[PDB]
Amino acid sequence: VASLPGKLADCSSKSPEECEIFLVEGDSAGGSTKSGRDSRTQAILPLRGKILNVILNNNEIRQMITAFGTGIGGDFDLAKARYHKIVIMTDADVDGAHIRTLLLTFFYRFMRPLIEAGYVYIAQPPLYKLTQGKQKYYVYNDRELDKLKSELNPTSIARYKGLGEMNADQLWETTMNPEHRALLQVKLEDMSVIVARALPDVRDGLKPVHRRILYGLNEQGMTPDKSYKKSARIVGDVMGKYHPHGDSSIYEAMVRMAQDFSYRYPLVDGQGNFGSMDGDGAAAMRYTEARMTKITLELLRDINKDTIDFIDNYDGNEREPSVLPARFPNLLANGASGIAATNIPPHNLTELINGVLSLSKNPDISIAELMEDIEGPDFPTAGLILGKSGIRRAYETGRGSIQMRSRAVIEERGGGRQRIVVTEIPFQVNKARMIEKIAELVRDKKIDGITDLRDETSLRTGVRVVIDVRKDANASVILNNLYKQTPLQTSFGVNMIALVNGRPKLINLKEALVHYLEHQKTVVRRRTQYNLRKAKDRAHILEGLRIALDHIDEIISTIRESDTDKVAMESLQQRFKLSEKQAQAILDMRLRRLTGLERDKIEAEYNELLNYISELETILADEEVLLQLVRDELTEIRDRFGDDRRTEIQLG
Amino acid sequence: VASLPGKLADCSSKSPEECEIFLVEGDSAGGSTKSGRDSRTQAILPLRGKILNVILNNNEIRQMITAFGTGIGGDFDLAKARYHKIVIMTDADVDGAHIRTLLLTFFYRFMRPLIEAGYVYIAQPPLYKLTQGKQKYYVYNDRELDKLKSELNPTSIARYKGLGEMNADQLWETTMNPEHRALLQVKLEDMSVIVARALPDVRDGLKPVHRRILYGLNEQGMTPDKSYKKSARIVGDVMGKYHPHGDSSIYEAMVRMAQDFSYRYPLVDGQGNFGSMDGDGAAAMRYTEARMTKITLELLRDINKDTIDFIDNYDGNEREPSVLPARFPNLLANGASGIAATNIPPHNLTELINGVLSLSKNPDISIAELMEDIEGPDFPTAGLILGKSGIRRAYETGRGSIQMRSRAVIEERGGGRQRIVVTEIPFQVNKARMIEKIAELVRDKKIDGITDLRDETSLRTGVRVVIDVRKDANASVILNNLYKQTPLQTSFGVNMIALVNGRPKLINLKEALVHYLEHQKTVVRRRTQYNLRKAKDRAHILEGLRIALDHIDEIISTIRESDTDKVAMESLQQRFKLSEKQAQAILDMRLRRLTGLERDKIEAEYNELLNYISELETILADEEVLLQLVRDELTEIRDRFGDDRRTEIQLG
Repeated sequence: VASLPGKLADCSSKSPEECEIFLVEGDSAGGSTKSGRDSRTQAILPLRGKILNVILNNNEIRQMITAFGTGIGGDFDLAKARYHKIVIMTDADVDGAHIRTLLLTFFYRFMRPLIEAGYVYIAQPPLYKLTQGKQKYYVYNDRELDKLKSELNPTSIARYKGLGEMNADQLWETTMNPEHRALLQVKLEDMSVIVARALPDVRDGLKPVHRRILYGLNEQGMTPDKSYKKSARIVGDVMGKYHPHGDSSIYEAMVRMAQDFSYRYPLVDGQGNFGSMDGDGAAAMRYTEARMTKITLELLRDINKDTIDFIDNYDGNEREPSVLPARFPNLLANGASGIAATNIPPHNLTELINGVLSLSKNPDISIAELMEDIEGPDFPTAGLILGKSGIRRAYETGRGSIQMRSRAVIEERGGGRQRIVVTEIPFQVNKARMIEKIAELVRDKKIDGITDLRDETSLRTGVRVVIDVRKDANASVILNNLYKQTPLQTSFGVNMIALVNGRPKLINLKEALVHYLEHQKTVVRRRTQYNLRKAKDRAHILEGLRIALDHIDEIISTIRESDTDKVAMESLQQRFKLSEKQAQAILDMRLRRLTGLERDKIEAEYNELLNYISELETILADEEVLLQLVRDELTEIRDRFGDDRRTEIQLG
Repeated sequence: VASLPGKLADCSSKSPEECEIFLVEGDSAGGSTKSGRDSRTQAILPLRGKILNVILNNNEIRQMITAFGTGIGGDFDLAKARYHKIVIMTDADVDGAHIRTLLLTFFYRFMRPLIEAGYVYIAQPPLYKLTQGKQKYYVYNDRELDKLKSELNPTSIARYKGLGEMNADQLWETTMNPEHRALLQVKLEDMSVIVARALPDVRDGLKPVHRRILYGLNEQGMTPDKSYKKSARIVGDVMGKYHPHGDSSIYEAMVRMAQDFSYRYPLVDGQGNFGSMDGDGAAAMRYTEARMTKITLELLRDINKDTIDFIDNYDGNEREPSVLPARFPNLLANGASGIAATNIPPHNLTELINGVLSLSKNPDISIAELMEDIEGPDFPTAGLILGKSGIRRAYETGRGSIQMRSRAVIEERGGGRQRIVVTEIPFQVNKARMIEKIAELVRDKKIDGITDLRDETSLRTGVRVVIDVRKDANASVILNNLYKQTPLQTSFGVNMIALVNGRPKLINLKEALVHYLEHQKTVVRRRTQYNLRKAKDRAHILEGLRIALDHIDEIISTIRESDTDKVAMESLQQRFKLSEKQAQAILDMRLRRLTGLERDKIEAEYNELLNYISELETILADEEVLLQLVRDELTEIRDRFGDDRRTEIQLG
């Protein structure tokens, strides 16, 4: 029969009219769909999702076809075989509508009249569960959520994202039960978190995996001045608190911020094997060790002085930075790439910072004068850029291809023979892979005069790729031909996209720098506001302890007579006119605070503290004094972390 | 030439005598070996390890051969081609000597005289790094460690386990540098953590992944009475603190303690999709939720009252239980299996506990009377066991195969036709996989009379596998034949191995129960000792506050005059004859403790506390009273968690 024994979940009823078949993603909801359903009349085909990747008749699709009845133009019949309803059931997120599109598109091609008869439904899982206690809620779209929330008689906001979040009987009751359910008929043919979780933030130049990694290292106090911890310690922390995906994705990101050759200003300081340019992998996370770099402390300075807004983590049990204070221009400094739609090259910290300071002095500076500071990108991997034309367009429109060329010299080697010697290569270029191509060319006859080819590259000798040229051969020519047909020259395709005000923008150089400096103003100002506010609160406490201490006799006295902590309280406010807070601070004071030299510690603290409040108001009172702060602090970062440029930009 | 461009790391020197080649595992140490080495004379072949799994000429081996020179009997020459030394370099652990064996064994087969000439060396990485500060240590075997430690003039114990733990220049200096290095020549042909990390502990019946999972849930306060948390939260915690391996291994274990059908007494209470009997997987860990079960609290009760020894986690930054107090017989209750060498079936909590209590009353009870309580295994999945012969041997020797048979009935279905109806199946049996086999038999002609076959199994209807038999056919026969040739009957192979006193033992029933009850005695006694010791300490403090409070006037007085916290201290011990601890408790007392009704809270606390100390000594004073405790507490667990037996053991 049409049964697929062991891949289909068969139903007892035999007339199609009655029967329905759910196409659900295996790992997603398979088991749970199979238990919750009504096996009198409901069938389940849990589809392998990884075989349904990017012919179209694959072992899985073959099952869909043999399960229904029908076929194509060869045996078409809708009046053939079972399931008068086919219900597509997939997750809300990226990999779950990816399948929904693929299942629809297919149907449209081979099973045209399944839609014409309208046997195909999409399922409608709940969308929100709202909480207080014994009063949780199932809602199915946003407009229903305004409705039921604005209603709640005595007065937790959780978005359903995957079907596996749901128990069976809940899947039954909400999504499949002919009674409560509510599906959807299909009629027409075949974006957010994909982007959110992909582009950097213009402000601290990080993507979510990175921010959370760096945040976690901070939250764990893995500072540069304390010993290494095994990477598994960072990865697990991040995985469980902020990034609920494979460790593999997290570790990879962390590894990469730790590579001298990937990052112009490495964010993680790792010990052990972190892979290579040839693309060797890092060793097991339980083996390599890692901590913050000194420079990263700068990415995180002041994060606790209320300078960035924190947001809920993915389950609402933690809090994470929507951004980092990032007190050096990280987006531009270490750049951003990845796999897919942004591409921004690295740059000199010195250059950048000056480039910032020169804006902070004149708001309407054009890329022109900005470029007098920022000559161009500067790669960790060094090497040569070809002109200022690629750079200029990329700084002006935010798009331009830069030509990177390796560093190569021609050396003699006696007996009239010659040698090509590659000291450094272009950024992101897999060296191994290039070596294998140069060699391939030799094999085929596509290039002529290579007698040998060695990758001597080692720590103590840096990059050394060595090409031996025969006697009967010019090397200077062979060299240009290598550029022409090997990664030895590679273009960098500039595409300065990034998150501005939440949404993705394509920024130019200047715009990138402007958005950064405004975030430093924001950050130093918010800091100042926090320090002030934290200082006043403490001084209001000190006001209170002084009063308390000067009159301890009396203080103890009223307390001793007072029956409960509560009457004590009000009895302190009436008698010493202390505020609620001072009264409580007093009550919570410990007898050890009564010793001789402590009273003075207190006066001396209040006295300096009053001055602190002073100079803080002095900053907030005047915006120029506050901007000088931003310049000063940035100048210092520059002096302590600025380095020589590594990449030569030549001209003609 | 013999160069492998892009897979070999070529060396500049050309005479073999000089040259050496390191065979190192890619992901393990590849990148780091390649940087640290001396590329004048050292070559690196980083081998793919997953292709070197369990022909023997594979793409990787082909490289080894083409890299050296030589071959087999076809072109043999040791005087051919480069590398007069081949250095095998692999990890210390399981997957790293696995490769070392495979590389040796191979050599022995195809490259016999490589060893005869002794070109093959094994490398000797350091083994320990000892710490204090600027004084860390590289040692190469245990005997050197006694030597250098027992020596240290002013007076951290870390075992090196993977090469990726090491930086390049360290790998260079310690392991590869002709100078310091020190290798090994090979001459002869081709166990601990594999076991440690595999068998349960007889005591709480857990393996390491499980204990750490359960421990973590406790350390995170994920109790039954607080809401679910996404599994990613447990997995990440465990991964980073205690189990530095893939999340995948951890999640799988956690998922399994949450399945009604896998665990007779589920340890995790999950919400969402946790897979099925047909072997559907759980949904993404960021989607499913989980917490402790009520029963698991029992596995963890008293863990903080110093009842088990804690040990360092894998990096020495955390502490974990070497065992759990486990106040119900978990090993035997939920059993232990896995993939590879132990196999113990589940059992009735009621039975077990009685079975324990009956021992706790007579030490020399034989399996005989023990079995009057514990009739046999009891599977979550229910069904039928075939006799007491399988059970008896397994309880006596610790080995015996038990015959599990599904629950099947034959029902009429009118018009003279019949039906086989499978309500429950044998334990661990993949239902889907069985369905696919029963069907396969029908396809081939190997079995006769099946007209249909359905897996109606659903939540609301439990297991329902339905086999339709034709008119011209006997079903009672067809049924026996199904047992004969399908998982419908499956044997359970009993093999009661477990960790006793650290090392693995094969225990029998009685021995298993004895070791448990002794651990409960240990656990209730240690608890009692902790309560006592914690009670005395607090009473010694209360002794002090009373003195302090009765004379507050004087107390405040001496404190007020005393110049520093230190003189305050000694001035309190001289004047009120308080002990160091009482003096400090006093100094740390807060003024709010001086109110009216607080003095009495203190007297009343001391007074009940004195009684507590009383009854605690009363327990430790007499071992029978302490054993009754163990019986009482176990009786209660039994009453609140005991359930009806699910699996029928028939006889003849």
